[PDB]
Amino acid sequence: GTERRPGESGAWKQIERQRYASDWENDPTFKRTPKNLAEVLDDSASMLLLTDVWRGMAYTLGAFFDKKVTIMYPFEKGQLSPRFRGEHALRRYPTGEERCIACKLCEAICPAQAITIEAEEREDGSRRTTRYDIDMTKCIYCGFCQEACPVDAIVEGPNFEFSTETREELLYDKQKLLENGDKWETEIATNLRTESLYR
Amino acid sequence: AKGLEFVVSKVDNVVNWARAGSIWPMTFGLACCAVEMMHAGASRYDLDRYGIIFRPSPRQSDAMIVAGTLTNKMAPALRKVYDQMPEPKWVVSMGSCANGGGYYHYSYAVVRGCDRVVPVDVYVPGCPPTAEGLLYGLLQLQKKIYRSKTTQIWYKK
Amino acid sequence: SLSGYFSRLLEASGKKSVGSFFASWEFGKMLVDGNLAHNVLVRATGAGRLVGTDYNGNRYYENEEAAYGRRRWIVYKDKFDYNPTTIPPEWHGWLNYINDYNPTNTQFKQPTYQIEASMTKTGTQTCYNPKGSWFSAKPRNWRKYESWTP
Amino acid sequence: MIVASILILIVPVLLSVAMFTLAERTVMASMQRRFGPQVSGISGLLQPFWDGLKLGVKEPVLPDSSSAGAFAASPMISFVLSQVAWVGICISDASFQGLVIMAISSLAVYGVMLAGWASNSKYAFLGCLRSVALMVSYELSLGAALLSIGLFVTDGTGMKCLNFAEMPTTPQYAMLPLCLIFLVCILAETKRDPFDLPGYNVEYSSLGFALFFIAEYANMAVMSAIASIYFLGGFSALKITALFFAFVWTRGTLPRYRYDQFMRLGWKAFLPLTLAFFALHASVAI
Amino acid sequence: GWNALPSLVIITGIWTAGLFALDKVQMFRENKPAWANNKDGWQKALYRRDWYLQREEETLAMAK
Amino acid sequence: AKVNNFTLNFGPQVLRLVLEMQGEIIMRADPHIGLLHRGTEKLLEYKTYLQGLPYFDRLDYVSMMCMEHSYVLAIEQLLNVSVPLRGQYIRVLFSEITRVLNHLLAITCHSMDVGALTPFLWAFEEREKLFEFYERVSGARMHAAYFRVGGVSQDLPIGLLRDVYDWARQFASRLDEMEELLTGNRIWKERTVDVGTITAQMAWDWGCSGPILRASGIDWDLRKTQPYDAYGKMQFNVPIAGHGDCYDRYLVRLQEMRESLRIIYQC
Amino acid sequence: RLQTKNWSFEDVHVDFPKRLAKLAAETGQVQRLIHFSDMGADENHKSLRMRTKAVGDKEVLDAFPDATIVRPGDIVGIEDHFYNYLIYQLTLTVFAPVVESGSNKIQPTYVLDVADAVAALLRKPDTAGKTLYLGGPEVLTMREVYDLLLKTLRIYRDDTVHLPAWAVKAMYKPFDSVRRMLPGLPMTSPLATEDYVEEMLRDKVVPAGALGYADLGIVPQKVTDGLAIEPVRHARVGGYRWGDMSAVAKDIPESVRKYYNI
Amino acid sequence: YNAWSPAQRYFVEGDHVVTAEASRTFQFTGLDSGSFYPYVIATVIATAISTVFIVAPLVIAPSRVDLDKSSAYSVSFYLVSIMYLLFDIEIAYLFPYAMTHASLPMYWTMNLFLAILVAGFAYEWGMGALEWRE
Ligand SMILES: COC1=C(OC)C(=O)C(C/C=C(\C)CC/C=C(\C)CC/C=C(\C)CC/C=C(\C)CCC=C(C)C)=C(C)C1=O
Ligand code: SF4
Ligand code: SF4
Ligand code: SF4
Repeated sequence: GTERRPGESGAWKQIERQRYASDWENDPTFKRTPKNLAEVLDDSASMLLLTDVWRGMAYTLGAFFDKKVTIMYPFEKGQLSPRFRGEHALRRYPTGEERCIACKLCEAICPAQAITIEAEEREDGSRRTTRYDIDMTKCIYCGFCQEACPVDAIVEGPNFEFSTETREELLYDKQKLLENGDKWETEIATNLRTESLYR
Repeated sequence: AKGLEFVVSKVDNVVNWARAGSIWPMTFGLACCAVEMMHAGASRYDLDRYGIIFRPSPRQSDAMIVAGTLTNKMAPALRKVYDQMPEPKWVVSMGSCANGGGYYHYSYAVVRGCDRVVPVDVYVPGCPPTAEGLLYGLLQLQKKIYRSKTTQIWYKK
Repeated sequence: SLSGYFSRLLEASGKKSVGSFFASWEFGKMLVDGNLAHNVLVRATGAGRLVGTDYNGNRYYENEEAAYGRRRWIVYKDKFDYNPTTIPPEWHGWLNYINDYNPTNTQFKQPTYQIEASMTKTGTQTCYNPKGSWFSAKPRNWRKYESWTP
Repeated sequence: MIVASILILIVPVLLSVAMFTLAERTVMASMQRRFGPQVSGISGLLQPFWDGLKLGVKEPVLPDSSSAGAFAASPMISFVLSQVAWVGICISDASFQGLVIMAISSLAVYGVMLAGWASNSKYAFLGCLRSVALMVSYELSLGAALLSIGLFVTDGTGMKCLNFAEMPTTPQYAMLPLCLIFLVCILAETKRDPFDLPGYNVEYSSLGFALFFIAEYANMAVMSAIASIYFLGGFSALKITALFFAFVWTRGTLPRYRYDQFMRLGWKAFLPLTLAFFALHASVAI
Repeated sequence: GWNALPSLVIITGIWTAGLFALDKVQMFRENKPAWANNKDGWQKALYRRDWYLQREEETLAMAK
Repeated sequence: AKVNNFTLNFGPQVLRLVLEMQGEIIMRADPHIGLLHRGTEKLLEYKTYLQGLPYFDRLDYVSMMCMEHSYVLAIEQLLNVSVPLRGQYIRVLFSEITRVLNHLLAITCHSMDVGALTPFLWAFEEREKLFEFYERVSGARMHAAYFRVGGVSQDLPIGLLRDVYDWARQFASRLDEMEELLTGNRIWKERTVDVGTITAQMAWDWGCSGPILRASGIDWDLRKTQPYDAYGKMQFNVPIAGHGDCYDRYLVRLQEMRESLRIIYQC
Repeated sequence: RLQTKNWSFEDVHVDFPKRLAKLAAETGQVQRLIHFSDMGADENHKSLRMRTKAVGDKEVLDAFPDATIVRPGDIVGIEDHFYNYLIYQLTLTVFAPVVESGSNKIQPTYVLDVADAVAALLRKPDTAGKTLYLGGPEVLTMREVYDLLLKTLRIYRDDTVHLPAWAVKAMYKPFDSVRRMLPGLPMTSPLATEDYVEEMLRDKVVPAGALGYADLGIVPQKVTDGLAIEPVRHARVGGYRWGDMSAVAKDIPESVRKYYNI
Repeated sequence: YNAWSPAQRYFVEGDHVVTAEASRTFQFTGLDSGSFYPYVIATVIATAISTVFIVAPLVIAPSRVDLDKSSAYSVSFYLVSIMYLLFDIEIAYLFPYAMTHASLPMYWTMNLFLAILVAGFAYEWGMGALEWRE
């Protein structure tokens, strides 16, 4: 219970105040003085012989005999959604041509300035990138680049397990991002078949 | 010669099994990433299941997890606490802020990566990384500890 | 039935007999790795059914009477160096509870450029490196102009 | 034969200390709806051994501003006193065995105070005095409890003693409140919850630290055996496990006191209660 | 939980086996299952007399 | 006598404190801050309004969408933008989910600092459930960037309200089993009762707000006095205590979790 | 510094520098080869390591003709092998042997000055093919070094004893005939060998007319006092510490004295 | 210890008793009742074990020299220590009482002893000396 007692007061000014004045008897949140013998025995069985520790002990012993919420990683996984923002990746058309057309919108929206793009025209006249870098140690994983892209070229895929031993392994260039897309293409397409109803 | 080299290789196997299965890290809960590290220690992921005990003092610490951004005001304190850990020790950089400055990379007050102050063994990416991603990074650090061969190197000196 | 337990143990471990199972190095690592020990000996031998197998050899199981978020699990074929980066993307969303699709009930569209999933190469010298790195076949000087050579 | 008996005693003490610290982790985990150590060996059964071997190949930090001898001597003194107290439990026939173990446990204060004097930390000096004050304050209630216990311990020839083999083999139902006070005094001596506010081994690494924790868990086992002898009708394996489970159970479910709070508890509650119970039992024993 | 059962069983088994072995060793040393009893001055006098008379019986046996 | 103060340095490891004591009694406390000052106010001048929005998730990173809310409302007022009804309801619902997450962490971290370890481990699994609710609508467990100028970023996926109702159906039981370990326990009371008392005049003079202000007997809730989005339609109570205690703040925070559950059910 | 059953002095000081100089000259793009040897290196030295070092210097200058040979004295630093073993000899031992009168002269130098010397060599093209001797601005004897360490450590009991060289070699002989057939043991001093005794019977200074720090434009730092002696001041009895700090705190402001509790 | 006189050996003559005593096994039921000798051997053995624990990481562990690794990371105690001293002396006095089968005048003498104890203790309680506010 939330009731107070003279003596259980954590400080000194209130401890000095409760033992020299009866101002605590006016306050309604205090427990009143016992009036007869049975109330004195109830108060003493509260203070001595504990019984407030025992309720918490009974609860924790019930929890000892209860079910557990631990998953056995990496044999068992957690739960995520198709909107999950993981490792960045670059995508292709089903023919095998890149979707990206070097519009530089994802580079403009990036609040971390984690994208660096250079481009010129390809030998068949197409508008394609020559450099597409993502500093993964500068990235904030917001997904704004995914929102800004008008051709669904850059995505954040469903991969979260990509920790490395050197920091140079986390400065992605264009070739590695295309390799990530070629790895994760079927899962990305399955996710985007649901998330295109909302976006 | 063949027998003693076999014994020395098994001494490395047992020592690496002990050191990877008894990592006691030190918490630098600087920022956002500390909450995901708390979630890693909680009942769902249970870092204590893998032998990980968080320790308050650097003298009993086997590893350092930098979980959050490092400022210019905090860098000498982090360096001093790193220097007080005994060998062998490892450093795990967690999240974009500790990895490379992250979202505060162009600020007047932030160290662009904890690499610039301490050497780092395993980098975990994200802002924040999930607790499960931090488990992946710690299992990778265990894999790095497994490939060490200390008594074999000492035997051939 | 203990015969059911041993049949489940042999189909999960991939061995041919209990003598071949207990005399293997996989059982030797299961004496020193308890995570693998629990996964093979308790979870894979319990209530549940086999769903499918990927091209890396990992087996996938499910149990609908379990708690939520503990219904699905994997038995890795690599017993000594098991890693979640060997799970193909057509099993990744099933095992991470993102969708309810796997190859046993869904025909995925396979692009002609698809690279199969394999274990990570970090920590070795065959990892990814940028083009200006020392470990590249030919390091780049990224100058944006041409110098005059007499 | 004495050296052989002592080594055959020493082996299960250290094996039991390793298994106690594992069982504390796992029972504390099960109360919190998780698992605890399972990966490190099958069912996690190698985790204390890999902790010990990890600390074995760990670098010993010897600070070059302290006195090296007292710094080395403090965990050695703690460990030696724990082992000697176990020998007094099992390889003695003395008349005042409980007084012997009380004298040994009164010596255990020195490791804390030598660690406080040796290491040049500002708050190690601050916390060692608090921990010593707590142990010193609850030793008196332990002594008065021993006075109440010894009023009824008589051997066959009629001599009153504190010999453990002469203690009765039935639980002492007449001394239930004194048993509860004894258990909370054990909790206070081992600096466990709810008295874990003071730490003193902040500068120790590797096997000096390991010696500190082996001494702490062995002292907990000593006090558990003493309580089972005095109140539970004998020393047994089941009683050791049950009392350890009770201590971990209390550590799972309770918060800790402030320094002045447990000082007021030990000097205004436990000491007058044990002395009043001694006077009542002396009145009964006439 | 089920994970806490093996360590708690092992503590009991360790203490049971260790106490059994220590009991057998000290029983071999003392040859009577009351060596740990309290002894006063009369009982100490009786044991010391018994030891010396046993030595005397051994000395007198190697003379016939 | 002429007793000088004994001073103490309290933790580089991100609060630094310089105390002064006259024995066992503190006479002064001076917090030294700026160990996490990353200059986000300067960096926001170099961003567009959409670019600078994810800075706000990283201010109070226990309560993210509530930090987003005020920045979005400030932009919307100057733009003279109206938010549609469903977006206002979604904003209120996720603001209350955010408040539940923050209060779970605050109470259990407080009780762990005092010494009780189990309520932390009990409450963080509920925190994991609410993180799954964040991730299913934004793809991020913490830094959602969900609230935007004029509404929210995406619609609610089909099947979210079903699961939020299934969590809210058992959350009161979780809060109940949380209070069995702390509320009627004498050690927690002896640590918290009459510690750090704040009166109303000191609360307003020192710019206080939130559950501190309600534990000193002040009826002031911004969701009832200056309402925003659809908070004026919501029916809930303001909890009031009158000692200004740590214990009273703990009770007010638990009741505020109950009231947030009530608003969640109404939404 | 010590021989092992897997590695001898010729393998490290002779064979590897020769093959390194050959493979360096094979590439064609290596413009500079900086090889490090010792100040006391001499082909007519009784100590084996000095002799193998001088032989390898000759092989390096033969195979790579523009390689620079650098010969510094004793190098002081936080992780050095000069003051650290001397402090481990003054403490942690019952007695510290000193070879003869301890009147052999040395010229110790600071590690940061050697690091600056490498960059100054890489700047100056004339230093290719030369040999440089790196020594500090003070010439000291071993007795003076021991006295400086005993004064700096604040030890009030001289535990050193001066011994004839045959007695020191007789002490170090049992742990030198067993140095092979052993993989190398931790905490073995490099001063517990006969080669150190032979080095102590000779001067190790900069020769007259040699190229030194001054030809590189470097004024070397003092080794006996200043920043170089600060690490050994941390190992004194009790601790480094400031002092009473009250004579100068007289006109210090208000919050500072209370902050330091003065 | 070995007996040095015929009276100490119960007047048993010969040389077999002298050698048999000097080479005897320790026995609590022979010549070594209540002996406290295993307490010394336990101290020696445990000191050996803890010394081996101290010395071993100086051989088989890595080590690096650093100047920062070798650096640092009320009157109520007087009350407690002196009060504990006096109360421990009083409990030591009370222990010979509890080890006797005491008669009634012994009981009343002991209660006078305890009364003087608790009167001084209650005076220090009433003057507010067991309130550890400072
Ligand atoms: C929350 O509480 C806890 C802590 O915080 C207070 C801890 O710190 C630790 C971690 C610390 C540990 C385990 C150190 C103390 C125990 C040790 C060193 C184990 C002692 C075991 C021994 C001596 C037997 C092992 C040796 C053998 C078998 C010999 C091997 C020999 C050969 C193979 C030849 C734990 C587990 C813990 O729960
Ligand atoms: S997710 Fe955010 S930080 Fe990463 S590239 Fe896209 S906009 Fe930049
Ligand atoms: S990835 Fe998309 S937004 Fe970025 S440059 Fe290419 S087409 Fe434009
Ligand atoms: S990386 Fe992101 S989540 Fe982690 S501390 Fe920095 S801003 Fe917070």
